Amino acid sequence: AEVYSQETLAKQVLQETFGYQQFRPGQATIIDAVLEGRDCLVVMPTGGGKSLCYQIPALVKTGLTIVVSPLISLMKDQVDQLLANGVAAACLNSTQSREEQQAVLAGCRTGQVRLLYIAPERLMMDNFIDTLGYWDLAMVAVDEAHCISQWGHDFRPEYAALGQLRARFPAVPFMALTATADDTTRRDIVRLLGLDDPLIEISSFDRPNIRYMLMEKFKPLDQLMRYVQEQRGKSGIIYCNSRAKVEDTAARLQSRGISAAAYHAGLEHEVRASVQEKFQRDDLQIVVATVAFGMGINKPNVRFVVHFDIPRNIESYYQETGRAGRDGLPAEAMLFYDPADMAWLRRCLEEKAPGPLQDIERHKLNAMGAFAEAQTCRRLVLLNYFGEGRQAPCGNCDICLDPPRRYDGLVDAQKALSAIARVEQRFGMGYVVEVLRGANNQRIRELGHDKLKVYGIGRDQSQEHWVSVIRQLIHLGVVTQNIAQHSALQLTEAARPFLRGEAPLMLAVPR
DNA sequence: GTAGAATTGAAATTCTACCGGTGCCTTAC
Ligand SMILES: [Zn+2]
Repeated sequence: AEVYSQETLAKQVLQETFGYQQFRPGQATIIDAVLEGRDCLVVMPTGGGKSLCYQIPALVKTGLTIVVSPLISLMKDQVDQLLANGVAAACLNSTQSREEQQAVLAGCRTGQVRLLYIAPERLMMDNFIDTLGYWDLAMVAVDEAHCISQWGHDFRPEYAALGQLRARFPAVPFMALTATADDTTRRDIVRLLGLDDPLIEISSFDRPNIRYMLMEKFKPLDQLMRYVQEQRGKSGIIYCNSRAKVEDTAARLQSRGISAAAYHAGLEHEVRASVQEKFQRDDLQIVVATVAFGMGINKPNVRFVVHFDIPRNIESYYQETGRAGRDGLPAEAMLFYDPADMAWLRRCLEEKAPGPLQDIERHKLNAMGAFAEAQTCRRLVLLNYFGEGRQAPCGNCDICLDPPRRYDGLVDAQKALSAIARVEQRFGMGYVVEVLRGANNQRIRELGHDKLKVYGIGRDQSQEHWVSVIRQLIHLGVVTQNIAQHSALQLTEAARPFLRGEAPLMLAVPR
């Protein structure tokens, strides 16, 4: 009785303001829970109107809905769309004049405004919280709610402070929405936001039109160039883990004539805006970017997402690869993997404060590395990482399309390990390989490694082959590459039996 | 002192840099 009357009102809003006909599966349930006064956590990795989960009940309820958003540009996109549908929406941010802000605040006070978009830093100021007490507050919705967990612990602490708001207003329902959240992030959102036994609704993470590919990184730039050229004019994004790398890569692509521009947070806001706008207008083919190029990109025809450096966790990977193929047509995610890049990230993590937070981050990084090293379907790894049970392989990932192939690697291991032995475990990868292929430069003849027996024993095979062999022995735990001594290749206890070679060994051909 | 890109006349030689990254808010004691 009381719950269907609510849903009836919601349906009319769905029709009258948004112009849709029927609720899809799951929508009515979330919307009803919110109308019934319950807290909600909505995880909709799919698409494409999860904003409706709060906008519709904000238009049925009497009072103001506050929507917390991480980005001025998001605030503006959503307020503008609501204004186009005739809804009294507004926002507050620092690019407004004071008199503009005052008029928004008076609108909230009078009930003219129905939805107010606002950043947590403004919202969580003590005095602002006090002014809210006097408004008629119907709901609080936190968009891109993964930011609570991903930013609230360090980069933007007011994201973690929103629970204080929750306790100040126990009678107003709170809703958190996100597209990417593993179990850890979900629990972190519930905790930090103080959600009270929330309805949790999680839809599928499957993107069947995205093909997940990985390529072992040997000649980064040449492989990237060859890959970009094979896209033959297609629109795409190339992610790197540093501003510098983004500038270089951008430049070096422009050199070869490719429509590419750099995008990162050290560029001026009018440049970033132009790059994004161009990319959207299809006036730019490729954006080369840090994580700054991200939220609030509604470009439906991104055909490839390249990770030139492996991301810091699977959620970032999922979210970034997921910008491809939003129109439903074949798109490709392509990861260029160097294990050394993992070691770099591991190093960055275990420099900061020990404890539970770092163990979570280390776990999530480690999971990213396991996805990269998997010899099973990539999609099975992703989907199961997110708690979506599946066992059948996808047929549309690099492991499924080109299965791993193993060979007797015993002899190769001997050569590589023996070569590392002879140089007394004081030299890096590049050097040890030079030795292996019998290629003579000054340092070989100078140090006298051209007379050694192992010198040139692997000249019959490429430097790519030996990098893969050695990368594999590091992964197996036979060889270390401790940054401690400038990434010198050292042998471990497990080296011995292979070096004498009665312990058998399969290796994999490189990807 | 490694590593990858670029430079040299394909393997050797310099030549670079050796590694984070995300955004709100700025209303003076
Ligand atoms: Zn697969």
